[PDB]
Amino acid sequence: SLYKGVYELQTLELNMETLNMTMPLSCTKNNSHHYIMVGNETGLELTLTNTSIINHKFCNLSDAHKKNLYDHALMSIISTFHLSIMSCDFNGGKISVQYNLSVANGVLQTFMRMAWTSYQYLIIQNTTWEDHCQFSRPSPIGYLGLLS
Amino acid sequence: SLYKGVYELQTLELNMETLNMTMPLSCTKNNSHHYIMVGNETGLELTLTNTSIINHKFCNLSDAHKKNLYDHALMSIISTFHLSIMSCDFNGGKISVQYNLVANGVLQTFMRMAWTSYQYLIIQNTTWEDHCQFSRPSPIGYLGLLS
Amino acid sequence: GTFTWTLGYCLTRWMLIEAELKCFGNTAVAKCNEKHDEEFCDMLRLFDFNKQAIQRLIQLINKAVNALINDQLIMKNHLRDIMCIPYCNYSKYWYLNHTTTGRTSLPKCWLVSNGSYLNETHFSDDIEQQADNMITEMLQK
Amino acid sequence: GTFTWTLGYCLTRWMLIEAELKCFGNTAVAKCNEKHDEEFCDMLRLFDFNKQAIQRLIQLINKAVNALINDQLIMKNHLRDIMCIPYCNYSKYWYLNHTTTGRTSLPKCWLVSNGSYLNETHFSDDIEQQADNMITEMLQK
Amino acid sequence: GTFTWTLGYCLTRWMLIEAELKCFGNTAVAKCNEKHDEEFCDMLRLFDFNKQAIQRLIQLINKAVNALINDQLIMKNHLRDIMCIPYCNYSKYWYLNHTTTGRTSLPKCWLVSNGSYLNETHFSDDIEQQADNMITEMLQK
Amino acid sequence: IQMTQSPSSLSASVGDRVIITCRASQSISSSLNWYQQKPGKAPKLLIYAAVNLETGVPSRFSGSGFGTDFTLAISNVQPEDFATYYCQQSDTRTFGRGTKLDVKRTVAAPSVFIFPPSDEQLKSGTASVVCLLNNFYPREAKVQWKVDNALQSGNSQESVTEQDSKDSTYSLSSTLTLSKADYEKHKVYACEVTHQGLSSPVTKSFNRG
Amino acid sequence: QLQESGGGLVKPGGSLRLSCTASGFNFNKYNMNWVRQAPGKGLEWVSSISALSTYIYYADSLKGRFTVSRDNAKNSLFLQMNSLRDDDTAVYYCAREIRRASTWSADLWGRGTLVTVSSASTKGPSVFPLAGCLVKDYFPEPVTVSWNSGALTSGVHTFPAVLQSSGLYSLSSVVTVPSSSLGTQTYICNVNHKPSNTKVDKRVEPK
Ligand SMILES: *[C@@H]1O[C@H](CO)[C@@H](O[C@@H]2O[C@H](CO)[C@@H](O[C@@H]3O[C@H](CO)[C@@H](O)[C@H](O[C@H]4O[C@H](CO)[C@@H](O)[C@H](O)[C@@H]4O[C@H]4O[C@H](CO)[C@@H](O)[C@H](O)[C@@H]4O[C@H]4O[C@H](CO)[C@@H](O)[C@H](O)[C@@H]4O)[C@@H]3O)[C@H](O)[C@H]2NC(C)=O)[C@H](O)[C@H]1NC(C)=O
Ligand SMILES: *[C@@H]1O[C@H](CO)[C@@H](O[C@@H]2O[C@H](CO)[C@@H](O[C@@H]3O[C@H](CO)[C@@H](O)[C@H](O[C@H]4O[C@H](CO)[C@@H](O)[C@H](O)[C@@H]4O[C@H]4O[C@H](CO)[C@@H](O)[C@H](O)[C@@H]4O)[C@@H]3O)[C@H](O)[C@H]2NC(C)=O)[C@H](O)[C@H]1NC(C)=O
Ligand SMILES: *[C@@H]1O[C@H](CO)[C@@H](O[C@@H]2O[C@H](CO)[C@@H](O[C@@H]3O[C@H](CO[C@H]4O[C@H](CO)[C@@H](O)[C@H](O)[C@@H]4O)[C@@H](O)[C@H](O[C@H]4O[C@H](CO)[C@@H](O)[C@H](O)[C@@H]4O)[C@@H]3O)[C@H](O)[C@H]2NC(C)=O)[C@H](O)[C@H]1NC(C)=O
Ligand SMILES: *[C@@H]1O[C@H](CO)[C@@H](O[C@@H]2O[C@H](CO)[C@@H](O[C@@H]3O[C@H](CO)[C@@H](O)[C@H](O)[C@@H]3O)[C@H](O)[C@H]2NC(C)=O)[C@H](O)[C@H]1NC(C)=O
Ligand SMILES: *[C@@H]1O[C@H](CO)[C@@H](O[C@@H]2O[C@H](CO)[C@@H](O)[C@H](O)[C@H]2NC(C)=O)[C@H](O)[C@H]1NC(C)=O
Ligand SMILES: *[C@@H]1O[C@H](CO)[C@@H](O[C@@H]2O[C@H](CO)[C@@H](O)[C@H](O)[C@H]2NC(C)=O)[C@H](O)[C@H]1NC(C)=O
Ligand SMILES: *[C@@H]1O[C@H](CO)[C@@H](O[C@@H]2O[C@H](CO)[C@@H](O)[C@H](O)[C@H]2NC(C)=O)[C@H](O)[C@H]1NC(C)=O
Ligand SMILES: *[C@@H]1O[C@H](CO)[C@@H](O)[C@H](O)[C@H]1NC(C)=O
Ligand SMILES: *[C@@H]1O[C@H](CO)[C@@H](O)[C@H](O)[C@H]1NC(C)=O
Ligand SMILES: *[C@@H]1O[C@H](CO)[C@@H](O)[C@H](O)[C@H]1NC(C)=O
Ligand SMILES: *[C@@H]1O[C@H](CO)[C@@H](O)[C@H](O)[C@H]1NC(C)=O
Ligand SMILES: *[C@@H]1O[C@H](CO)[C@@H](O)[C@H](O)[C@H]1NC(C)=O
Ligand SMILES: *[C@@H]1O[C@H](CO)[C@@H](O)[C@H](O)[C@H]1NC(C)=O
Ligand SMILES: *[C@@H]1O[C@H](CO)[C@@H](O)[C@H](O)[C@H]1NC(C)=O
Ligand SMILES: *[C@@H]1O[C@H](CO)[C@@H](O)[C@H](O)[C@H]1NC(C)=O
Ligand SMILES: *[C@@H]1O[C@H](CO)[C@@H](O)[C@H](O)[C@H]1NC(C)=O
Ligand SMILES: *[C@@H]1O[C@H](CO)[C@@H](O)[C@H](O)[C@H]1NC(C)=O
Repeated sequence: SLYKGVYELQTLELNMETLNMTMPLSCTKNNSHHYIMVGNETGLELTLTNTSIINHKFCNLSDAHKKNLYDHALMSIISTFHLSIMSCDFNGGKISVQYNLSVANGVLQTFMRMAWTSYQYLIIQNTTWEDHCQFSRPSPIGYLGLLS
Repeated sequence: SLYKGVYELQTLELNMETLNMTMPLSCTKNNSHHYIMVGNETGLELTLTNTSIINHKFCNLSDAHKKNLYDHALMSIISTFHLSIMSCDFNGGKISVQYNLVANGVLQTFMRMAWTSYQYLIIQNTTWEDHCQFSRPSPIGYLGLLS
Repeated sequence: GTFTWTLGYCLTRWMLIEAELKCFGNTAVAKCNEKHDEEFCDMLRLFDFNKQAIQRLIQLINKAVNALINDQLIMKNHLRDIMCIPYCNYSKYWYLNHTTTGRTSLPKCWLVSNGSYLNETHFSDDIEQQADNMITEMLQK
Repeated sequence: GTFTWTLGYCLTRWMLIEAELKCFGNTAVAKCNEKHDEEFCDMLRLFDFNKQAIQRLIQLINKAVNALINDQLIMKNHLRDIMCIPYCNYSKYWYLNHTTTGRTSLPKCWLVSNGSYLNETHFSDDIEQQADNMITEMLQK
Repeated sequence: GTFTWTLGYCLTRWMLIEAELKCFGNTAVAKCNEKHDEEFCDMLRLFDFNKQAIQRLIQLINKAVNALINDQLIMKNHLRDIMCIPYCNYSKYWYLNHTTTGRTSLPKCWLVSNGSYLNETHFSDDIEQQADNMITEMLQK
Repeated sequence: IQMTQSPSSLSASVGDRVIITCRASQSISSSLNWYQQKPGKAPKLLIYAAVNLETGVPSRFSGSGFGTDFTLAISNVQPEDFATYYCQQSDTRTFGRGTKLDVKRTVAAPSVFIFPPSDEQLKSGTASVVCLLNNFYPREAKVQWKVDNALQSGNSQESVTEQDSKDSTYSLSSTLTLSKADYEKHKVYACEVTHQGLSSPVTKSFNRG
Repeated sequence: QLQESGGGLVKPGGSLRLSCTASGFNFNKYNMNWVRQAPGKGLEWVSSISALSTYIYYADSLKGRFTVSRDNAKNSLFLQMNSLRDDDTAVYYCAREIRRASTWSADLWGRGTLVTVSSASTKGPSVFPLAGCLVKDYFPEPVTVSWNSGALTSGVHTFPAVLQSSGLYSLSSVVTVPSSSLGTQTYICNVNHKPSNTKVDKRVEPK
């Protein structure tokens, strides 16, 4: 099928994994999990669940930054997340963030903007890199849109 | 040397002191000193020093604003520098700001404006003198820092 | 503001899926300096920026994001997603080839709706429009 | 957004250094309403704003900064400074002048690297390209 | 950024005051795609967005305000108001008509100055300039 | 997806250029890795992504190809570059058959012997006959067995040595083991050797009960 | 480095376990796989496992018998095999995998361990003269053959050991010599086997 008798339609696809060194890349495993990877050895997981991992409602940030034992990129991403729109735990270098959806409307709006709901919580945690992208290909557009 | 046989390369340079009334102008004396000027009578000096002048961690910026005895443009530039990224003293209408090194952001915005073994960075108020020796006055630094 | 990064741009086998060497003319890529509603230029700018950043040196992309891309294009695509209009997943593009001479057209986004790519007949009109533009160009010179 | 200020612009002797009266035609300055990556146009807009503000009246420039310039140009030049590529500090400009005809070209910035300007042969490609653009434009009419 | 919404647009009797249907050609409306200082195109984009929003469904306009309009145009008009220059409040627009042929121009604003209009003689240069542009465009084709 | 490797064993001396091919039925894009393994040692990468080069590897190895074809090229083979090569698809994680590389030499004829079983072996009720081939080249040589007039026992075991350190030649052993019941009721036993440089097949025979 | 252990002799139908320990890199962040090699044949991929043991991939034919896992705390990688078959004797290598160019490639291999499955016991090597020296029916693979305790070193060709149907190994050793020396010195073949202590110096009678 050639258009106008001289032109033919052709297609191409783009690979965003060569951008792994500079831009964070996001992808959705399934409808309940989302993964944003920084570099090639560390990322961040966004989980919609009906389980509780932290009971207290405290959230301290000054002590976490003062200890200066964490990953700069991960803190930057969680900060640009929770200012664009909450139990917290960062002892031992961990990153555990709990959102008590069941405030919720804006958090889910940002979640849908990145990942572009009968779930009680939303948990943000730290993981290592694994081949997780199944439903969507990795692309930096979610974080680029969330930045501005 | 003429290009293509019909064209001659020429040059021009722009003088930006005609903008003194409207927009702040900044220029670098040497690597350790920076100067911003508001008008023809007042400006601020940015010093990279190894010596202390005030020893206290207080910064009563709200009190200084409430006293309403200062210069509007100087405080506006101080506020935009603070927000674009600390000890303070504004008694008697003075303007003294001290940064003890936080260090990365202060240095980054200093480089952006003025586009390290030194310990402290001090911001103070001065009158107008022919300080520019290394860089010609230009308002691009404050325009970029503003937006 | 407006994007400021500047670029016969040629795409290597590490930037594509199931392709070896696809690349375009200078006339086609010259449009990337004077168009505001095209993704392909934004992706090209991101590619170029990554190339220079790695061969010359994440805060860099934090302070350099607005000099490369157009955020309002992302916002428009998000709005068309909300209101159920075909939008861009930001991966697939289509272009014309003209095998007889080799001159091509600047790639345009392949729309997505209901979790699948649109059929070629669902936007075929645009294709003829592009063909028309091309013929006018080859009738202009 | 985009700049909105609207300007045979002629530059007086107090806007220049070691020059009396240099000024251009309408065709050259007409481009300042379209281009998005020019520093000369931004400087012209600042000059015009200052001239129109002194004779009719610092919060004015605080609320009018974005209607005059393109911040992404400043950001691009800052990035080029960090990554060690020649950059422009909005000080020196070069343009071509036809002696017999009198027509000129819109000035472009003279870049700086390692504390000094370039050799005038480090960017002879740009001068040749500008000469070709001028000759095509004048032969078109 | 830059507006991204895309548009023979015809205006119904509910969008006008004391006027029946009035509408233009494709060539005139095509200028709204590539033009950054034009209030008429911003109003057209707002109308279109409202149309799809009501036929396909206030936080929506909070996040879609910058993909339709140009804020620097508003700020420029505000500055012109402060400094006592004629400005546009987005209410009246004038355009030319070719009675024999039917071709029109793109409407431009009718400025105000201290609660009045400019009496058609305070901008008689703009009308002549627009007529010259139209005659050049029609003679070119 | 199954890969086909060619050739099974090519021969070339130092200084010559050698080409190896790995071909696939489908299109695997550019997903192929080239490994080299020495006898009794763990392998090592030579090529990743089917065209790139692993760090610490000499520059005489060139990888190329796309889609259904891939090629490894060595320009000037050094003495430390004789080993077994494998092509592995990096998605299904499957290896290939393997290609062996050996030195070059002028065609040399084999030395074929024959000798009968020993003494206590006959008392053991199961005797084995093996006719030795020594100092030949190349590897391709065929052995057959004839009992009485002409037949095929069908159960013979062959062993071949590695390239010699000095002269780089081969030795082949072919053992045929049979109980005394089969050995007693036959007369003539021969082994037949055929080789590339041997103009006619060569028989070595003995006569026992 | 990657050190592997657990190889040895196991009866058919038994349960076996191999271990691979790593020291020198971050054991937590790397995908690791197990590869197998049969005696005299090409390579073979047993299995692959990801970092947090979320994606485990198995050989098409080896599924249902092999179970792989890892301990990130002790930097270890364990493999378990059940219901072994006779053709499961081979050399096992634990390789470290790295993702780059959108592709998996193994960048470090271990030393590899040998696993043997058979139904046999320790049997002494039967030595016979070939006139030559034939060793037959000895179960453990290694055996030492020499001419007069290393006195002769010219033309001493040995051949790879082979498996006959009985399940016991056999090999031969030969030598080259001109015509005269046949009738001068009577020669002795020395065959040494450790796991049963047989050091036999067997004489050959020229005929
Ligand atoms: C634009 O819009 C379109 C339309 O919605 C979006 O396209 C979709 O993008 C999805 C993301 O890639 C894609 O899903 C993929 O579908 C393929 C084919 O069905 C499937 O194979 C993929 O699953 C594999 O690949 C992902 C890649 O990360 C792995 O995470 C996943 O675990 C699977 O990996 C297996 O296969 C790989 C390749 O073979 C191996 O490298 C990997 O090791 C693993 O191997 C196993 O399987 C082998 C084969 O069975 C086996 O031999 C081996 O032993 C292992 O067992 C993934 O699900 C959608 O198909 C696609 N939809 C379309 C095109 O219509 C697109 O995201 C949008 N663009 C954006 C958002 O930017
Ligand atoms: C963009 O980058 C380029 C590349 O670096 C910049 O170009 C340099 O700009 C500086 C600007 O200061 C310029 O320095 C001047 O050089 C002159 C010639 O060497 C000097 O004479 C001059 O010093 C005199 O002027 C000062 C002005 O305040 C006086 O304070 C000073 O005392 C000096 O002496 C006399 O000055 C006047 C007479 O002019 C007199 O009234 C005084 O009493 C005194 O007697 C400066 O040091 C460099 O020469 C430029 N380099 C080159 C290669 O051209 C450019 O400026 C950058 N653009 C911007 C906007 O920053
Ligand atoms: C995450 O993102 C990074 C960067 O985007 C990716 O790493 C790049 O990968 C590509 C291809 O995989 C590399 O390009 C190739 O580089 C080869 C080696 O040159 C480099 O060598 C060292 C690294 O060892 C660099 O430091 C150095 O600066 C060089 O750039 C070249 O040989 C290749 O060129 C040609 O090679 C053969 C030679 O015969 C040709 O036949 C080929 O056609 C090919 O054109 C090629 O350019 C690139 O160098 C990598 N960059 C970096 C910084 O490492 C990662 O792959 C990516 N991660 C994932 C998981 O995808
Ligand atoms: C999320 O981040 C936390 C914080 O870094 C990770 O936990 C930490 O993981 C490291 C592994 O790199 C552990 O280091 C090890 O500690 C043991 C303690 O004896 C030491 O012997 C080892 O040599 C090594 O240094 C660290 O202890 C651990 N900290 C805590 C509090 O658990 C966590 O693993 C990250 N999440 C994921 C999924 O990886
Ligand atoms: C992420 O990529 C880096 C390289 O960009 C990997 O680090 C190198 O890995 C190779 C492996 O062959 C080593 O030879 C280098 O010494 C490593 N360092 C450098 C600076 O190149 C790193 O291993 C990758 N991360 C993961 C988890 O695989
Ligand atoms: C800054 O410039 C202003 C000009 O607007 C100066 O004000 C004038 O100063 C002269 C001095 O001789 C007086 O004669 C004029 O009457 C002043 N005009 C005014 C006040 O409108 C001002 O002095 C300059 N400042 C300094 C410190 O020199
Ligand atoms: C910085 O600002 C302070 C506050 O105005 C200045 O101090 C006053 O300066 C004026 C100048 O006319 C004098 O009349 C006052 O007597 C000063 N007051 C005090 C308490 O010192 C100070 O001079 C400014 N800095 C510089 C370098 O001029
Ligand atoms: C998504 O996949 C994970 C994989 O462990 C699973 O636990 C989860 O239940 C899945 N989500 C849904 C909604 O099924
Ligand atoms: C989240 O909400 C539930 C509501 O039942 C509550 O029980 C739980 O303590 C909350 N977690 C917090 C506030 O961290
Ligand atoms: C989680 O809890 C909600 C409660 O509103 C329930 O509707 C939902 O079904 C639960 N999740 C699953 C997977 O059942
Ligand atoms: C810059 O000049 C000032 C002038 O007083 C001087 O005190 C200072 O030491 C100079 N800076 C350096 C780094 O020499
Ligand atoms: C600056 O820091 C030094 C040591 O870190 C301290 O002695 C001094 O008091 C500090 N000064 C201020 C104003 O914070
Ligand atoms: C300031 O202190 C640092 C470190 O103590 C030193 O390297 C530097 O030379 C000092 N400044 C001057 C001007 O000597
Ligand atoms: C256009 O067609 C020619 C002829 O096959 C081909 O070589 C070229 O690659 C095509 N254009 C692009 C951009 O692939
Ligand atoms: C160009 O050169 C002519 C002399 O031929 C001169 O009169 C004119 O001013 C020059 N134009 C500019 C912009 O310098
Ligand atoms: C070119 O620039 C260099 C500075 O790098 C300068 O020394 C030289 O004089 C200039 N001119 C020539 C002809 O090299
Ligand atoms: C232009 O004039 C014609 C002739 O009366 C009229 O039909 C048409 O509507 C006019 N155009 C507009 C936009 O009013």
